[PDB]
Amino acid sequence: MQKAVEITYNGKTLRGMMHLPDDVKGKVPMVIMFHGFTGNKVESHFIFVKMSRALEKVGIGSVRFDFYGSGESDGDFSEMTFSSELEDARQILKFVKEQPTTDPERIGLLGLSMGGAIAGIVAREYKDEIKALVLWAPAFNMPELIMNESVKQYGAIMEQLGFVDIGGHKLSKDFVEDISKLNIFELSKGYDKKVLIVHGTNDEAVEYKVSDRILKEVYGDNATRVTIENADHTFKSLEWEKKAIEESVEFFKKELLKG
Amino acid sequence: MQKAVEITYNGKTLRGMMHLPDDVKGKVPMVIMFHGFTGNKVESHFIFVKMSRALEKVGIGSVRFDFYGSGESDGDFSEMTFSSELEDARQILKFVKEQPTTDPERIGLLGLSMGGAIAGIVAREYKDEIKALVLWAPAFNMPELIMNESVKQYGAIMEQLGFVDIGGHKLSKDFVEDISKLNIFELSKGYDKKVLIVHGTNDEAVEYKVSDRILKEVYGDNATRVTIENADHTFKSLEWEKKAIEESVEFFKKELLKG
Ligand SMILES: CCCCCCCC/C=C/CCCCCCCC(=O)OC[C@H](O)CO
Ligand SMILES: [Cl-]
Repeated sequence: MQKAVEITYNGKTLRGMMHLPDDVKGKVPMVIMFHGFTGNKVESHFIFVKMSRALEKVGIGSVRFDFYGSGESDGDFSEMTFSSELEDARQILKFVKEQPTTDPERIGLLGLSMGGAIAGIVAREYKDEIKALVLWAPAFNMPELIMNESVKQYGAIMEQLGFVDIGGHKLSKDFVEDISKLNIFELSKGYDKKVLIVHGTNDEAVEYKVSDRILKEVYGDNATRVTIENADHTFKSLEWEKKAIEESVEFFKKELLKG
Repeated sequence: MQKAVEITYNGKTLRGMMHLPDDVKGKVPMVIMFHGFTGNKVESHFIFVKMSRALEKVGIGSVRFDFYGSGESDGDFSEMTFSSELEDARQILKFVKEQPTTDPERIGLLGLSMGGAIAGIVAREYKDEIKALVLWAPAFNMPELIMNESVKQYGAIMEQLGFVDIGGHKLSKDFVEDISKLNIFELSKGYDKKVLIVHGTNDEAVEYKVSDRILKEVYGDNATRVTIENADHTFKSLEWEKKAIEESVEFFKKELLKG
């Protein structure tokens, strides 16, 4: 079953979707999904919706919200910063924990690109109550990625405008200042539960090498990678998408359902 | 006021968003918005969401649903045809008509790309009860767009797969067969109320010349085109989407609010 849900906090309203298994009523495992930069809760070629329905089938529920300033949620994109999305995330996890259908023992996190960076930080911040973590092409190098564009053109354009057009989105000065001061690798360092990284070798938004760094610097043996040969950033093909979803569902099955 | 809404018919659930102007009294004008091919109700850089909020501020309400097979709604893309989206649209119109807050005499349609083809056909079908029509990069040439693509490669792939992968979506043989049978130009002919066409000269998905054909063939002097120079398909810049939205709202303001 699928229903729209809301969260209202600090005069901000977040809008999202909630899934629960049909044939398994009771208290269930839940996966929270965080979308990427300029993405939304449906995500690229509806891959998050597909993921929710795949989890539903094996008895795991999920929620996925639009961050403030994105998609269906309140706010202008120019009001959003990484930190503001981090705050959204905490409010989202709280929402999940308070559902009478939520098994508070078996809660997992999933994030794509910048949403993957959110997930890593949230997972660690709550390491004692997040049972598993899946990272899709995690943009742990986001601050660096953004800082480079700043020196290339953003800095110059922002100096003059206070923002930059990144394609029908007003990216504000406050975003670049906020994220320049953050290090995602470090804020994710220290999560001990199971971790799945899924990444396409041919990713051109978040280079595949970023996942090497994460395995090395951030997690130990608890982290495993699923490499998808030739795949682009959001796994933009039926078989790339199928692989990413099945591996992630299998992983969440083993980690959230058993014992 | 923004709230999630739901339609069900023939075992299909459509999920959408509804906007109403805050505490204006009694029934209000409504704009129904149809998203494009592989798009969803949020649409490119949230332009539909932005269009909805801009309409709300001038006292015009709106609804935006995901077509069956897309976004948050039920179904896989493989089940969708142009005709099934037409049927969705008829159910969405009915839904809007039967809301207590709807002024039945002031309903307008807006459609992007293939959603524009939908709106054009629906506008004609209900020409006596659709007050105004707005078309964004209307893909009235969708049949030949696909048929070109079909004869090139689809046949062999279709036979053994039943679909082709258009990038994380199953485009079915049924879609191709169904669309070949339609003439959106002829099906849209005869809508005699006001029409606004907004189209970018650098549209790489629906070539600007299609709008020429539509003005020449489909409508009379009741149709007007706003040309956005250099813009791509979904007006992917701050200035372009602003112009598309504002011209569209002004048009709807003029057509829906007084006469
Ligand atoms: C390789 C992927 C990027 C990796 C690095 C981080 C990028 C973060 C944001 C990038 C948006 C880049 C494209 C921005 C395009 C803006 C176009 C625009 O402003 O208007 C449209 C057109 O240029 C007429 O004006
Ligand atoms: Cl929604």
